[PDB]
This record gives sequence, C-alpha cells and structure tokens, in this order.
Amino acid sequence: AEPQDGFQGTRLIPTGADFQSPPDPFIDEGEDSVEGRKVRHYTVNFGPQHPAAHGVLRLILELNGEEIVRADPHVGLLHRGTEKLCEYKTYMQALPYFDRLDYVSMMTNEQVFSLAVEKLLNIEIPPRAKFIRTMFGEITRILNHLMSVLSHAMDVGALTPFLWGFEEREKLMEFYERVSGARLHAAYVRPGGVHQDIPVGLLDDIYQWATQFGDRIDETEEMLTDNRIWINRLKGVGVVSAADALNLSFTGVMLRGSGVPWDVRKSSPYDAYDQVEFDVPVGINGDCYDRYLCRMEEFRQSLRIIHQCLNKMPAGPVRYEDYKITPPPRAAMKENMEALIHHFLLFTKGYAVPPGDTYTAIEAPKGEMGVYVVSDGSERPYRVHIRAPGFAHLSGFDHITRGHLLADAVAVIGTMDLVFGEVDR
Amino acid sequence: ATPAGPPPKNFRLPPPKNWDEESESTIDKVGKYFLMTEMLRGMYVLLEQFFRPPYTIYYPFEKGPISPRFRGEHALRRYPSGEERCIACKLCEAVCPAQAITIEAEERADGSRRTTRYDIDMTKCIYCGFCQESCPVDAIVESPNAEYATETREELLYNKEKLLANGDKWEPELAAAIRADAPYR
Amino acid sequence: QYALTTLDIITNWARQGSFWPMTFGLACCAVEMMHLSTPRYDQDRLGIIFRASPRQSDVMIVAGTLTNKMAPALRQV
Amino acid sequence: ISDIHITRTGKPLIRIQGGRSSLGEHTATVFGATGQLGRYIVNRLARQGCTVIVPYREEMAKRHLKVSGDLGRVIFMEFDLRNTQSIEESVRHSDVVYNLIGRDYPTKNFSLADVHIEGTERIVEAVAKYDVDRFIQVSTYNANPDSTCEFFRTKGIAEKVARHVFPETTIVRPAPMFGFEDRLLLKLASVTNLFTSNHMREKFWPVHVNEVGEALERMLYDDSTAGQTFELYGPRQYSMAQIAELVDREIYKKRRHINLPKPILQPLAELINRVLWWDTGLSRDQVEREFHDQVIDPTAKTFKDLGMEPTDISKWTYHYLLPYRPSTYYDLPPSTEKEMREERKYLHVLDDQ
Amino acid sequence: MSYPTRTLANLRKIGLKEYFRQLLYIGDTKYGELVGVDKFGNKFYENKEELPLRTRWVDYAKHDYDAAHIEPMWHAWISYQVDTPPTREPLTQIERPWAPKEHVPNRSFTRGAYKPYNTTQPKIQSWEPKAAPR
Amino acid sequence: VQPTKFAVTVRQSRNWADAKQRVIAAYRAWIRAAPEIQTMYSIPFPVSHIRTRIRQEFERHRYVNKLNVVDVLLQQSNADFQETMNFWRQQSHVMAFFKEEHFRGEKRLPSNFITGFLEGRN
Amino acid sequence: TGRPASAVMQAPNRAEVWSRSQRPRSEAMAGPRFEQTDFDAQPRPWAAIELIHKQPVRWTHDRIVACDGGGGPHGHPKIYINTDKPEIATCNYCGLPFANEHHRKYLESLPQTSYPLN
Ligand SMILES: NC(=O)C1=CN([C@@H]2O[C@H](COP(=O)(O)OP(=O)(O)OC[C@H]3O[C@@H](n4cnc5c(N)ncnc54)[C@H](OP(=O)(O)O)[C@@H]3O)[C@@H](O)[C@H]2O)C=CC1
Ligand code: SF4
Ligand code: SF4
Ligand SMILES: [Zn+2]
Repeated sequence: AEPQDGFQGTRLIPTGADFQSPPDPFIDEGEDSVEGRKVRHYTVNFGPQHPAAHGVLRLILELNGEEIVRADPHVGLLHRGTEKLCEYKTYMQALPYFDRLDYVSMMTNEQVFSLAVEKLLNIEIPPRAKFIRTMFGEITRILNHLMSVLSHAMDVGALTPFLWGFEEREKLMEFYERVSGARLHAAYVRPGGVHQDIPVGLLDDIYQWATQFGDRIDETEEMLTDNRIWINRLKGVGVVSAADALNLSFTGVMLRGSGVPWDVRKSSPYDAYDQVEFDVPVGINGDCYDRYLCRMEEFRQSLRIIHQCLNKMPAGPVRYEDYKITPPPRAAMKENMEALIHHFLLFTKGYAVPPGDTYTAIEAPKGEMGVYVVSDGSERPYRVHIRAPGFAHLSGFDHITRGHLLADAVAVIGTMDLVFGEVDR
Repeated sequence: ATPAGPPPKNFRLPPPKNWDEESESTIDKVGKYFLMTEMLRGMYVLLEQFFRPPYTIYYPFEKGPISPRFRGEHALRRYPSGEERCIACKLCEAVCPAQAITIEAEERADGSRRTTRYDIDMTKCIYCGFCQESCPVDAIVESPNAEYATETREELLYNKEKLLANGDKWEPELAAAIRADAPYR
Repeated sequence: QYALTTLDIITNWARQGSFWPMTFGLACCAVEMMHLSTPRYDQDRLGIIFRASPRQSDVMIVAGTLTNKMAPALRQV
Repeated sequence: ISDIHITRTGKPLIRIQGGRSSLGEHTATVFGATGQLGRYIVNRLARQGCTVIVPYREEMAKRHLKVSGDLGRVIFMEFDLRNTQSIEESVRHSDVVYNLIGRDYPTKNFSLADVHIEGTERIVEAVAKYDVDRFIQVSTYNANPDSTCEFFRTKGIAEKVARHVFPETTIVRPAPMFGFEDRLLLKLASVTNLFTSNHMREKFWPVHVNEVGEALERMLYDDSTAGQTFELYGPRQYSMAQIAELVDREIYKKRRHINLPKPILQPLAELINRVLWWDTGLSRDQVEREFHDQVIDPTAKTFKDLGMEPTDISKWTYHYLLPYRPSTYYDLPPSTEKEMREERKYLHVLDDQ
Repeated sequence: MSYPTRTLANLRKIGLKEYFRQLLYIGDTKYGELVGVDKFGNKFYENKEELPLRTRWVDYAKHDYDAAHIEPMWHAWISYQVDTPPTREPLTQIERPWAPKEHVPNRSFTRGAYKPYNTTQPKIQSWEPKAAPR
Repeated sequence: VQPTKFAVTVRQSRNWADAKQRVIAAYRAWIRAAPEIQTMYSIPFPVSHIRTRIRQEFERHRYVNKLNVVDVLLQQSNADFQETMNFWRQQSHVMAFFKEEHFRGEKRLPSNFITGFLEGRN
Repeated sequence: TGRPASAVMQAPNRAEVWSRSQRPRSEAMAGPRFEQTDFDAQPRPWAAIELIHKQPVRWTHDRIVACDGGGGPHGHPKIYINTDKPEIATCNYCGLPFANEHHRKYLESLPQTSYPLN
C-alpha cells in the first residue's frame, strides 16, 4: 500500500544492517599516553586543473603523511547527458553517441550497441559483417592498448615507447579512415552489420602492417618488461584479491590480473570470436605488473586474431539483407520504388524495434562493456543505459589504495584503463 | 572464479621456490645487479632507433593520407547544367544526429521544389556523413577539406550561399570522391 | 617607425617560435591533440611544447566537451 | 519597463526581455569601451540581447568584451579618433552612442585637448549626421571650461561642443570610481610609495563603477534623460587619506607617501610622463589635479533622478581587497589557551615516517 | 632528418641558392620531378624513392604559405586521395561557367571573412497603419 | 562519517518524534555553520542574512504531514550540507542560492496584474 | 550597408530574388555586421534558376521519357515524364526540358518560351 503507507511511517523496510550475523568465534581468525594522541590528516585535491595522470579527474585524497587514508574521486566533469539524449534519437541517430564514450575504442563501443539492437531486432547479420567486426574489434583493442599501456608508461616517466607506439596508432587509424571517413568516430559498426564494405585493397594493407607489428610489440617489451625501475614501480602495487575483484565489479584485465580466467569473448561468444583461435592472459598476483604483462600478451593475441580474420574473410554482403532495417544500396534507391520508400523511411522515421529489453555485454578493451536497452516498439529507444568498465574500476580506487603510498596512486590510475567519457557518459 | 566442473588441469601453482632453490648462478645474479644488464640492453635499443628513418612528414608542405570517404567541410552540389541538386526533401534535416541543419522551402519562381534556407551549424555538426548518406540526389556532401579554422564562431554558421560556393569550388574533388566510392554506397 | 617594426618582428618571432599550449584535454579531441606530439607530425619540430600548468603556458587549447560542472575550473586556469 | 520603447526619432522597438538569446532591439556604439568603465555598460547591454558596436585600437585589449553577448551581438570595429571614416562607420547604424573616451595624462600623440575636445567633436558631429537618437557623453566631476586644470578645462569645452552640435546630449559627471580594476582602491592598495604633493588632502565622493555603469543603462531606457546633466557621486565625502586608512585597515600594511613639494614634484611629474611609455599615475596636470577639490554642481541630476542610491566605499574595501590580505600561517594572531590545550591531543611529527 | 648522402646528392642536383631557399621554408633538402602547377602558382613535385607520405610535396607560390592556398583538385593529389594528378584528371576539364575563376583561399582574419545572414523574409508582417479620414 | 567527512547513512525515521529531532538537528547544524559558510565562500552578506535564508528553506516544508516525504527532504538537506561544508560547491553555486544576485533582481515575478501586463507577462 | 554590385545583386547572373520568401541581398547584407567588410569576397554563387533555362529543349518522338540526371548512379532517382501536353515538360528533379516533336510547330509559334528551343 505504498506510498501512503509511508505517510505515517509504518513497517520500516529491512536494511543490510538487519542481517549482520556475528562471526563464529571458534574459527574466526580476525594519562597523557602518546598512543591516544590523534593524528591530523591533510586533504589534498588533485585535478582537474592541477595536472593529473589523464582526463577530467578531481581526485580528493585524505593523507597521513605519505600514506593514503581515504580516496574520493569526484566525477561528472564529462557527464554530457548521453543517456537522456538517446531517448530523443532514432537507433541510427543514437549510434554515433557510442563512438564518444570510450573514445579510443570506438568500433567496439558501437559494436556493443549494434549487438544489443540486433538482439531485439531478432536478425542474424551476414558472415562477412561478423568477420569485419571481429577484425576491427581486435584492431580497436590494439589501438586502445597502445594508448593505455604507453600513456601509463609515460606517466611513470618512460617517454620513448609512447612515441614509437603512436606511429602504430597512425597506421591503424588509416584503416579506420579507409573504411569510414574518420580517424576516430567512424560510426562504422551499425545494427545489421557495417555501414559499407571495405575497399578492395584494404586486406593486403592490413596484412603488410601485420608482418611488422610483432617487432613493434617486442621493442616495447625491451624497455619495460625486464627493466628494474619499471618492475619496482609496478610489482606489488595496486593489489586486489580475486574475491574482492568480483565483489567490486572489476572486469577485463582488472579481473584477470587477480587470477580469474574469464573473457566475455570466451564465455559468451559474439560476431566471429567462436571462429577464431586465441589465448587469454591471466595474472596471479593481482598487481600492476601482472596487469601490464596481460596487456602486452593481449597485443599478440589480437594480432593473432587479425591474421585469422584476414584469411577467413568470406564473400557476401556486409549489411543484413532486409531494406526494412538496413538502408538499400544507393543504386537500388534511385532505381526501384520499393527501395526508395525504404530509404526514405529509414532516414526520417527509422526502423521499428520490437518491444522488450536486453542486457548485452562484450569484452571491450577496457573490460566488460554492457548496454541495457528498453524498446517500446517505436523507432526511438525508451531507455539506453551504458555499463562502462571504467566506472566500476574507478569506484574501487579507495579499496585498492587505502593504507598505501601516495607515490603509487599514478600506477593504479594507469593500471585502470580510465577514459572519463566512459565513466561519466 | 574457476568454471564449474573439476579444477582445470595444473591450475594450482606449484609452491614458491626458496632463494636456495633458484636455478641461476650467483655470478650471473651479482653481475646483472651491479652492471644493470637489462638497462644497458634497453639503451642499446634506442641507438638502433637513432639510426632508423624518422616517421615525421613536413606539414603543410606534405600531407597525411585521406580516403575518398573522408568527412570534412560540407558543400552543396549542382548538376552539370548548373541547376541545384537540392530539392528540399528534408531527409538530411531529419536524420541529422545533432540537429545542425535548418531548412526552409517553397516553390521557386519557375515552380521548382527548391530551398530558400539551407544552414548548417558547423559548431553543432559531428561530421558523421548521415546527411550525405540520406541524400537521394547527392546534393549534400562532405568535402575532403579540413583546413578552414576561423577567427570567429559566426564564420562557422554556414548559410546556403556559403555552401553553394563551397560546392562550386570543390566540385572536381566532390565528383572524384563520389566516383571512387559510389560502387560501395 | 622601422625600429619599432623590427622589435615587433623580433618579439613576434619569439612568440611563434616557442608556442607552448596548456592542453585542457577534456575528451576525444585530446586524442587528436595528443597525436600532434607524435612522430608523424612532431609539433616539437616547430617549437611547440605542451605544458602542464597554465603558469608556463601561452595558449589554452580547449579540446573537449565543457560541462557546467567543469566550467569553473576552466575559468580558473 | 516594457515590450515597447519608442526612440527619439520614433522607431518602435518591440522587445523580448530575457537573457543572452533575447531581443533587446537597441543598437549601441560605445567609444572607449576597452577601459575600466566600458566593461559595465557593454556587459549590461549585450546580456539583454542588444547589439553593441565596440570601436577599438588594440585587438588583444578588447578580447574580454565578446563574452558578454550572444553570437553576432558584440561587434568590433578598428578605429582611430583621427580617422573620421572609422568613427562614422561605427555610428551610422546605432540608436545610442556612448562616449567614454578620456585620458588623465597627455601623450606624444594626443594632448588632453586632442583626445577630449577634438575627440568629442569628431564623434558628436558623426552622431548628428546620422540622427542618432541618444548621445550620452561621459565627462568628469569638476568639469568646467574656465578651470586652470587642463583635464577639467578640456572636459568643459567638450561638453559645450557636444551640446552645441547635438543639443540632446546627456552629460554624465562621475566622481572618481572605485571597484574591480579601479584606479582608486587598488592604486592605494598596491603601489609601495606614492608621490602625492598634497598629503592626500583632496576630498571627493567616490562612487562604485558598477553603479555608474548601471546608471548609463538607465538613461537609455528613459527618454527624459536627454538634454540633461548628471553629477554621479557616492553618499559620503572622503579624502585620499581617509580612504587610504580603509585600505590599510583591510590589507594590514602601512601606507607611505613621500610628499615632495609642489614646485619640485610637478616638473618631475612632467619628465616621467614624457620618458616612460605607460600610465605612471603621475603627471603635471595630475599633480595640479590633486590640489583641486571635487565641488558638486547643485543644478545637476543625480542618482535620485535615476532611482538609485550609491553605496559608500567603506562597504566595498573588504570585498575588493580580500585577495590582498596575507593568509599565511605565519600571520595568525597568537593561540588562545583553548588552542594551547587542544594541541596536546595530537602528535605533531610522524616518527614512523 | 636527411642523412649526409641524401642531402649531398640533392645539393648537387639543385645548387646552393635553391638549397638555402628550401632550407628557409620546408627546412629540408628535397628534390623531385615537377608534377604540375596550380592556379595559385603552387608547384607540386613527386619522388617515389622518398620515405612513405613524403613522396609528394608542394612548393608554395607565396612567402606567407598557408595550407588553404592549394587548388582543390591538387589538394586531393597531395593528400594521396587520388593518384592521377589534375594535369591528367578529366573531371578538371568539365566547363562550369559558374565555377570561381580566381582561387578562393581561407578568408578568416581578413575583411573578406564570410559573414552569415538570414536568407529568408520575416515570418510575420505587421499592418501598415492607414488612418481613415473623418 | 566513515566514507567521507559529513556522510550520513540513509535511514528512515521510525516515527514523527524521530523525524522532528532530525529536522531540528538539521536546522541546528545549518545555522551553526553559517559563520563558516560566509568566510569559506567569501559571501558578500552578513551571517544574519544567511541564517534567514536557512529558516525560509525550512519553512517551505513546515506544513509537510507525510513521514516518507520528510525522509526525502532530510536526505537532501544532508547532501547539501556535506557538499557545502566540504569545499565541493564553488562560490558560483552558493551565490546562486541567494536570489538577490541575479541581474534581473529578486522580484522576478510581477507585483500585481497591471505591472506584468504593462511590461508583457513580467 | 552595401554600395557595390556584389552587395545588391542577388547573384552575379541575376539581380532579382527567385522566391517570395527569399531575402533580398541588399537587406540581408545590411546592418552593423557588414560595415568594414569586402563584399566581392562574400560567397555569391550563381542563380541556378537562370542557368537551367539556358538548357535547350531535348526533342523526342516518344510520349514518355526517362530522366535520371545523366550520371547513372551519380544522378537522381529515375522518373518518367509525359510530353503529351503542347508545352515544354520539365524533369521535377533536374529541371531538364523535354518536348514532343508533335508540338514543335506550336512551340515555334510561341512568342517566348521558358527554354531556348534550340
Ligand atoms: N575613472 C575615473 O575615476 C574617472 C573617469 N572619468 C571619465 O570616465 C570615462 C571612462 O573612465 P575609465 O573607463 O575609468 O577610463 P580608462 O582610462 O580606463 O579608459 C578610457 C578609454 O579611452 C580610450 N582612449 C583614450 N585615449 C584615446 C584616444 N586618443 N583615442 C582613442 N581612444 C582613446 C581608451 O582606449 P584604449 O584602452 O585603447 O586606450 C579607453 O578605452 C572617461 O571619459 C574618463 O575621462 C572622469 C572622472 C573620473
Ligand atoms: S541536401 Fe539532399 S537530403 Fe537535404 S534537403 Fe537537399 S535533396 Fe533533401
Ligand atoms: S555530418 Fe552528421 S551532424 Fe553534421 S550536418 Fe551532416 S548529419 Fe548532421
Ligand atoms: Zn532529371
């Protein structure tokens, strides 16, 4: 009989406090005396004006000398109301909003929204689209790890690998511009497949880059992996146990670094990841050094997947073949009545999506990215909620940093793959 | 943590090894420590790069590569006769994810369906190509041009005059880019 | 007159030759901005050095979406 | 006070009152808007959605004015006061023109008469050629063409020229204004030593620059302010010494004035102005100006006529000078016995670190 | 980064005057075959033995060189968007009497900067008052 | 408390007696903090003027007779109090709370019918 | 705000507006924002209405004529135009004029036509 039952406050609702069980005491392991003197902490604001590791980050820390007492990240400096805007857009019009969430991982961001909409559309995309999206997925994973690992290396003082690897970014950004017409915000992966087919000379150009990328990974490992300064900066820093990582909502490398073998591409396969072979790097100490080694090995497995996609690329259409969902080819639209109508309706009204809801998750470069979409049967989504892995990771910053040195905070900010378009949305 | 079923073979790590049991000689261990062998190896890598060709190009005398699909400055196009391609369908105004296009239209003096206002707010536009994809006559296109930074924000409020002039200037690129990519569109 | 133009040329040559931006890298535009310091374009070849604090900087590059929550910080720097 | 304003020449202005995007309907030119006071009139007009024409000399100096208005509202024009084409290109579209052009010192290029008398005369002649509705001419307190002081004198003739060419000229006589970026409160609060040949005994009624800017806006709205004259001053008379007392009382620093005598300081003030290239706050006609004492005309409209009540400068020293009071831990007054006792509840060194 | 043998060779192929002039704008010692000239007077060169993306380059006609001075179709060529230079490009030969005759550079920061305006009439027209006589 | 400086765990009130104590407790903390609020945001008003605003905010909700609604208002008050006493708010946020500092005034609605009509709906 | 011909002419090839809601350039480029400006530098594309009417009539004997703009996939959607009325038929996309040969003598009789006829 809520909420009038609350008008006069009967039957308080049970909290988690009302279910605290006393531990079993048998097996439970857990004057002007100067010991009673209190210690005053000083509270320091870090960011966003004063330089931080990266992004729009106001990090408010309570310190005891050099040690972190409380860590309090203030976010929303990049909260742009993306989730509300999506309710005033068609599904086509909302797709570019996903490029701008994790804005170094554009195609996998648009991949997760395409898969969720495809699920409510009840359509199976063509095999060539599946292989193109998987291929661009691992190209985007390398682009992300190049940004993440190297800028994390640059934050702790290692200038040079960032320069070397961003030329690799330039080469892979050319592939993004060749398929779409953009360096970053491709809007390439759409529900139904991909916008347009790849130009006839792209696969060989990707292959030529693939023959030399292993050396680029190796030269990066020459400066960091065995370097004793790098090890002393990362080993034993930002430790989280396997049990707490699950309870903190950690996904991806932040979870696999603590020993849990789990990859969304393996557990719930999507696109063509069931048709490709790859290994999952897993750490054992749950620290920044293990997470660095997992990400370096993910470079090699991504390249290994890309080579398989180059050889397994099938022929056929790249867009689902129903002009009620995907736009017809321009020659069809100018030729026959049916195609022109379907072109007109898809670009003014949009396609109608059957009502319902779904939670769809992928293994994004920064961990489990998910999207929760509610369809009301119309051409605009009723609700779009985005699950960003960086949001859960930064929410754990206090748990992993309390009691530790202020001089290790830059290491764990970089060990979390943190882009604040993901965090704030 | 592990999947249901029996533990994966050899998932449990063997017990830690004591200092005594390390399979590495003292002289090698002491030598690497005092001589900093892995740091010397990393320095040697830099000298190898010091004698490799740099990747730098000398912009604006040289330019980076762009594709026929590249999405830059907007333009309004004509037919070979010079008639406007635009017929005020409003498909680009409806699909626009950022509401950057504003259009008004009536019958022209000759009775043709044409626009009277065609504005693009370049400070609202997200450069996604949706208008160019939605246009049934190839009227709105994105040119390859990207070098049009302006002194004032008002210079980025393009009206129909600015857009038709852009199409007149850039038409040979616009036709070449359409020529190369139209088979894939 | 000619003297004052000469100092004008000299003082302007120094402002162009050492162009030090304070990159307020708010979002994805900062990624393209970050690619100007990389080997392909190498802004350092022209004298551009990115600076972390506004005190050492001559130019502010606002590269990103400015939210209301963030605007007071931008005005402060 | 309404959605309709009818201008002197009859134009009806149907106005949508609001903020940045609204329709104020007025087109205004503000000469000398790049100075201390020009920011408060330009800001007030632009944020009502009025079009403000800003003639400028230095580009980097006027950059802050654009923020006031919506797109297309603040318009900049390159101008020289001896380029007539530039003055009347800046004015031919306006229905109100503010003349805020003044200078307390002579320069190599402009005598006080060149910038004030000849300056006004070119602007006022442009106003009459295009039939601008309201020409508000800003002047000085003590403006009198019979004064020995060239400042007051050249502000006197320019009043007479403006009223002759354009009889409906509105003359505004502000007293020395304080406020943000003023030359009263911060000048006292900042310079280590002042060369004042009168022991800071000149008296006047300081008025907030904000209220002068607001007053200028209020004359635009009422057609009854045309052909009028406005002395604009604060409630209470002060002297440079008494205001310096307030300044010192707020920044915890002691003022020190050398006070060289007039026959020696005045020629030196001339030399410094002819060899240094900036406003030194010191010049021959400025030393003479400090012996004069602001005398308020009794036959001139005041803030009363505009519905305003000026605030006293002592209400504003703390606000405007707060960022100049030291806040180092070294400077707090001694700890109370309450403070001495609580310190013994804390450890004051980390021995483990 | 030229290297000694590259710079020494290009010096011999170009001479010291040209070498120093090239050092005054591009800051390198480049030599190649003249591909063509655009309407503004920019000269375009090709050399396929250069480093990738450095095989095409422009010598600007104007001392205050700006990237917007490049003729449209040449802009595609130098950015590797096409391989056929405008000298052999048939789409540059279609006669458009409306096409701008002189080159259009970026006009920002000058008095030729584009001024936007409403291109339509007011949506509402007030009555024109006509006081009927008594 | 434990999470951050002025953090109050969200709890329902048991009864109207419980709610009244919290409301008076919330008011007491607010008007006590008024001297600190002035010097912490350099507010150009006296503590008297600030403390009046506190009472009016509590008086807009004096007539609430629903327990669940009170719990909502109490949670809002704690959230506003924490973000004020922690220097999380900026001077722009606190200054916007004082309705006098808007350039169109504080009497932002017409006094009566004829003043609003003559100006054009206010 | 405009004396020169670029500031008055609606287009280089047409003085007058070609739609009723079109703002005349003389009023559009007037006001304070156009004071210190070069007017020849402003974008002034040619009027499309004047150019299409220089196109000669494409004569045909067939009653129905297809038009797609002539670029194949690079033109407009293919439509079919009826030439049975004794007048010049115009494509509703590209404005191209079409006429049947049956009406040539009456169209040649007409004092002035919308299209050159030759
Ligand atoms: N401030 C005060 O206490 C008092 C001021 N007044 C009068 O109030 C008005 C505004 O005062 P305030 O804003 O404080 O003065 P400022 O000195 O701050 O600004 C004066 C303005 O005049 C312009 N100007 C000066 N000389 C010339 C010139 N030769 N040609 C063109 N422009 C010129 C300046 O432009 P630029 O920045 O380019 O130099 C500047 O914008 C002036 O008329 C002044 O005389 C009178 C009594 C008291
Ligand atoms: S540009 Fe194309 S899509 Fe937009 S109104 Fe013109 S014809 Fe229609
Ligand atoms: S590019 Fe995208 S955002 Fe810009 S006008 Fe075209 S549809 Fe709108
Ligand atoms: Zn046609």
